[PDB]
Amino acid sequence: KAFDLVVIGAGSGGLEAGWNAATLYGKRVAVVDVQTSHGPPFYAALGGTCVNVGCVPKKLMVTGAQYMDHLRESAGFGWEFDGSSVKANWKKLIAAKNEAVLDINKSYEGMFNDTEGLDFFLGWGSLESKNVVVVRETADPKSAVKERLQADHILLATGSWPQMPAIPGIEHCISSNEAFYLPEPPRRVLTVGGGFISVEFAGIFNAYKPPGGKVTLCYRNNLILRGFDETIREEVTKQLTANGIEIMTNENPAKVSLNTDGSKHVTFESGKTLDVDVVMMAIGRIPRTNDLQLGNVGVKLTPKGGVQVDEFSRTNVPNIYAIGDITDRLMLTPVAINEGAALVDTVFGNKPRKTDHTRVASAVFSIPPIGTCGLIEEVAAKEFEKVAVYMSSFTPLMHNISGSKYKKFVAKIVTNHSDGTVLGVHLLGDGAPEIIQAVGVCLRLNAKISDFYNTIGVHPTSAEELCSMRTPSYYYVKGEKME
Amino acid sequence: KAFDLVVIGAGSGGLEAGWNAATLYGKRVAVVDVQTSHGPPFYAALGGTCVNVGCVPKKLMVTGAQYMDHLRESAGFGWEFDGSSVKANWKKLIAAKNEAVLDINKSYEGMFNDTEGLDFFLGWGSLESKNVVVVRETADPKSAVKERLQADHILLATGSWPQMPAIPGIEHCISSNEAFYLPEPPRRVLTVGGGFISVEFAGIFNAYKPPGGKVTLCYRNNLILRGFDETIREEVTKQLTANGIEIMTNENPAKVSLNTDGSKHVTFESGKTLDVDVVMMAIGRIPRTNDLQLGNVGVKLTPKGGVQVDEFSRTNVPNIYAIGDITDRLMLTPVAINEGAALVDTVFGNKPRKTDHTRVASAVFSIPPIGTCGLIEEVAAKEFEKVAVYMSSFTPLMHNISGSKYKKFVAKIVTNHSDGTVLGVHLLGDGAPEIIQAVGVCLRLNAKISDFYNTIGVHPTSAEELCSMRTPSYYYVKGEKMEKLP
Ligand SMILES: Cc1cc2nc3c(=O)[nH]c(=O)nc-3n(C[C@H](O)[C@H](O)[C@H](O)COP(=O)(O)OP(=O)(O)OC[C@H]3O[C@@H](n4cnc5c(N)ncnc54)[C@H](O)[C@@H]3O)c2cc1C
Ligand SMILES: Cc1cc2nc3c(=O)[nH]c(=O)nc-3n(C[C@H](O)[C@H](O)[C@H](O)COP(=O)(O)OP(=O)(O)OC[C@H]3O[C@@H](n4cnc5c(N)ncnc54)[C@H](O)[C@@H]3O)c2cc1C
Ligand SMILES: CC(=O)N1CCN(CCCc2ccccc2)CC1
Ligand SMILES: CC(=O)N1CCN(CCCc2ccccc2)CC1
Ligand SMILES: [Br-]
Ligand SMILES: [Mg+2]
Ligand SMILES: [Mg+2]
Repeated sequence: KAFDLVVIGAGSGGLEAGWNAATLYGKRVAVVDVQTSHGPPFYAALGGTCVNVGCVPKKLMVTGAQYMDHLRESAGFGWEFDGSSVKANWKKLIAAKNEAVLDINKSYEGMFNDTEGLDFFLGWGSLESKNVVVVRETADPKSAVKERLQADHILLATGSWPQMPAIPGIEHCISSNEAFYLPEPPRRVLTVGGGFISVEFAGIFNAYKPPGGKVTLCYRNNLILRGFDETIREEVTKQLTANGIEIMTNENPAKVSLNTDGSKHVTFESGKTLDVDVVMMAIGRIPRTNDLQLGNVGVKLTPKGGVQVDEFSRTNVPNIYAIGDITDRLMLTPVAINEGAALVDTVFGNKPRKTDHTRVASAVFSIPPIGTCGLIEEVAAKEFEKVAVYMSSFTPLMHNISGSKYKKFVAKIVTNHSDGTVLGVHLLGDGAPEIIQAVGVCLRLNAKISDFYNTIGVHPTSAEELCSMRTPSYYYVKGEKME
Repeated sequence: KAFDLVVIGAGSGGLEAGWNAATLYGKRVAVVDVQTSHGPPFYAALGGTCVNVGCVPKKLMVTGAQYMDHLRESAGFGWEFDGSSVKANWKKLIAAKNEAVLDINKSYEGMFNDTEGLDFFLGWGSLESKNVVVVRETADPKSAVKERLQADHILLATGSWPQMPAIPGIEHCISSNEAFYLPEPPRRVLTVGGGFISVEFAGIFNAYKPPGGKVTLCYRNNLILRGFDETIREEVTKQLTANGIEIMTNENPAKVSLNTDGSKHVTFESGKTLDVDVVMMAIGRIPRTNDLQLGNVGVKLTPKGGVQVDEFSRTNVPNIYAIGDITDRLMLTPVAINEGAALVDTVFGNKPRKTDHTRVASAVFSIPPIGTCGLIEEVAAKEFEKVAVYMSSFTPLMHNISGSKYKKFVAKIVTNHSDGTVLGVHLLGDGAPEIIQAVGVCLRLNAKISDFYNTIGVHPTSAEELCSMRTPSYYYVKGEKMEKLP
């Protein structure tokens, strides 16, 4: 069968691309994915990683985990109830999450059924030749052929996959993929990794753990959440700790064996030991290029295994493009979507457009959460002669009453002190992901600190901190910090 | 006894002007207020209306009220407990709020002690002459003079005060002032008014009411929250109704009598009656100009009672300025603060600057809340030939699971369709007040709809809806609503 466009991977970026090419540019579009609904065996499915085993379900589960804080915090505001009657029913959370995800699966299924010139094929897509995608029964390239798709243009949009360290007893560990389907909440869990997935799951497990349970997070480096503002890294560490999570920094699993009762016995490189019910590996995500048989067409890969692309998402092979996590640029759903739209505009619209991967608002749904956009000060300080940092940090008043006095709000604006241009905004605290969105629009408009402090605050909010900072807290001059 | 600046009212506007003048321009400042800490008899005190009986306590009490929804909503996420054991302890809330407010009162007292040339005087400020403020023991111009302050410059910042309709039995009613100090949560309460104060208090009372409780909100016209986006006004109405609040529109109390049990028998203009434990009037606030004896220096007031000011907060009388709610414009703390900051950066910084009263981000801590910045479409439609309305409205997924299906999120962007310039942004839903703040920065920067849609979303958030809207839902063409442009 012959298509203007064949998309391999029905995820965030692949669906934006396929829908746009079919509906905006009237192209005949094929999209391939390995599953029509979420979960084992392949986890991602129609809708992509975000829908099935990422942003959507994780946000629902963090929302669930937040009620542990709300129930406790209610008491400061006079709420009374039987504390000993309180149970976090993980089974109900997972069932609620499963229905929400399946509903999305079903709506995408209906989208394909109802959208003419947009066709879904089930199975494993690989490149036979530069204008032929082959859809097979399994990831094994010797499995039965279901379809052979003639394609003027081919989009690679297969996303990423959890990285598992080749350590002894790796087989006794899970990734985030399995964590979404645990039938029971682990009493003891080790999250391995200092990144958003490890931190976010540490919070989920911490809220739903059965009585006398314990969540441990381990990270090889000295301070979790590299890439984030350093004050926020230190505070999120303190605030996880204050809510009963054990943060093991400078620690990495050397191996895992089973205790006789089937629990996991962890030996760290330091020779510390930890017995847990679950070991969740969240140490990285790698582009999914193995199954694509890219050797058949000579698409250029990085040693990492990403598809190398120009700024327009073009491979070295004419008519073959890649967007989203498979490109290893920024692994966020809205970025994959933006890359997919820009690619289709460029190729089928002759409306040349590239995704700006700078000044991208993002969030960590830690408890409490992070919202960030643009450069951290250390990075700005290497690129700009004079950098100013405006900082406001304090326990919000509601958290003096709630009894969570450890919940320090942090708001930091990083500027080019030579002209006041805002380079980065970094927030930690309730509402941070919601606050930062319109800050993304500010950084696109080259907002200066004067644009923030001359804007009238909304009161009372956490956000108004951003519009109340007149005077730098400190500077970097030629890369050096000056009070 | 001689000051560069004398400020009457140690409130949102007065303290910003006072502090800035002292710390930025090393000026010598007297600030007058009638009370050093919150509550009866005068309610406002050191820190002003917002701190003592406004934004600050209101927000703590709405946060308390929100736990009624969180406790219920938790069940959808698997939280289990004895719902029959749930009690809302209003007495606990009010003690916690009192302690919170007193700490802020004491924190401002510290500010005045620890600041050279910034001094607090206790008592009632009035104007004797163009350059003399007298501080008296009471609001009576005949009470004892505690002080005579000479002033190169005089700032009036005495704020506002609740209006009580002169109906028979108004003495059985309270304002928001008394609501902060009720010893017990009313079982039955009538909030009178369709504005943010009546709406916010209906939410608060609704969460803390004892068993067999009922919150009724009445409003004299057809739809609450005049001046907000119409879609949001209708939606808040539904969402308050869905959470058990009774909205009586086209209704207004004609009188109140005490029943023998101390309850209130409200008779409406329509002839309807209602028994309630509390009648809270929230029909408006009026500038506090009476007690300043403004007739003594001929400071001009408006056809409404607010101190007349130019764009620089200058009265008709040289050396005399007015900021905040006494000017009877936008009654918001950050506007009062902006006016004070501008007035002092102007008069003492020699850096003239005027408050922009357009494109002001504001909120209603309704449950769920409103966040808004700039023009509603009806207003835009009268100023601009072609207005586009971009609208995204849905129950967020978390609220399909929570069981609060009625919590429809609303995001509306109003543009000048001629150039795409965003004229207003109107949000209803959890986090709306937090979302809207950086939208105020966007509007200052003359953001277009294309600046919103070309910005990459933060996922998953409600806020990313603002960056997902590319196509108008409908238009106004020369004042006329229509699906499609000609
Ligand atoms: C736990 C977790 C949480 C996350 N949270 C967030 C968040 O909160 N916000 C955010 O913005 N991002 C988040 N992300 C990242 C986000 O999920 C990804 O950036 C995004 O899904 C990538 O989109 P994409 O189009 O590159 O690929 P994906 O959405 O991953 O889609 C790839 C698809 O290709 C399919 N596939 C793979 N190989 C083949 C093949 N050979 N043939 C056919 N189909 C194939 C897969 O089944 C999958 O559906 C999260 C990720 C994870 C793992
Ligand atoms: C219930 C309620 C909720 C509110 N919620 C919000 C909100 O969430 N967000 C928001 O932005 N705004 C809110 N407001 C409005 C906000 O409180 C005001 O806009 C703000 O306080 C006005 O500041 P100001 O400087 O005009 O005066 P105020 O802050 O009102 O200060 C005036 C002060 O002057 C003193 N005073 C009066 N007369 C004299 C005299 N003769 N001599 C000496 N001292 C005198 C008073 O004691 C008072 O302390 C709310 C108001 C109320 C009533
Ligand atoms: C608890 C705390 O330390 N902070 C929270 C409040 N922050 C608000 C700053 C702006 C503002 C708003 C309204 C009145 C005045 C000023 C300042 C820092
Ligand atoms: C009906 C509903 O629940 N809505 C919330 C999500 N809205 C889309 C937000 C942007 C986005 C993010 C990720 C994939 C695609 C688009 C659309 C409206
Ligand atoms: Br580190
Ligand atoms: Mg179809
Ligand atoms: Mg002093």
